[PDB]
Amino acid sequence: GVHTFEEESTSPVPPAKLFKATVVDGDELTPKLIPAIQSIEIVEGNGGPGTVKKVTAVEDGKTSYVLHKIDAIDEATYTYDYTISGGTGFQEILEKVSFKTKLEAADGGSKIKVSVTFHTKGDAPLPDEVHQDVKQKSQGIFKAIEGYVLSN
Ligand code: NA
Repeated sequence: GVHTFEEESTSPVPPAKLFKATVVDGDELTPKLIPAIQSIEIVEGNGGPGTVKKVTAVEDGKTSYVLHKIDAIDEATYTYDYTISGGTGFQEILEKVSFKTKLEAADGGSKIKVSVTFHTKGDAPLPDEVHQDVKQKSQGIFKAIEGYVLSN
């Protein structure tokens, strides 16, 4: 099953700066800013398309690993597409979640365009709680980084 949503939002942060913090420096900043996220390490690749990363998260004694694949990256157009999977036992209905992200200049800051694709096991629909939990975590991580840029 394939379930698609789009979100548009703004930032006061200009796109180059927002792209560098979110995507180029995301592996450095995310474990530093999000208590629950222990580490982000390269499993395979050179940081270009096809690169797989392991994100280690701990909450309430419970340690979980989601894998993160780069599908596309282009710094000139602030394009970053990636796929999240793994975390066995964590939210069982998802095979994988594909993000397409793009930033552009608006009024001295950024316009942020996100497209997300939830891939379910075998034609299941997308539960509300799972969509909300994935949206909250990805918005939360991007905003935490966005706030960090504004705080320096
Ligand atoms: Na952390």
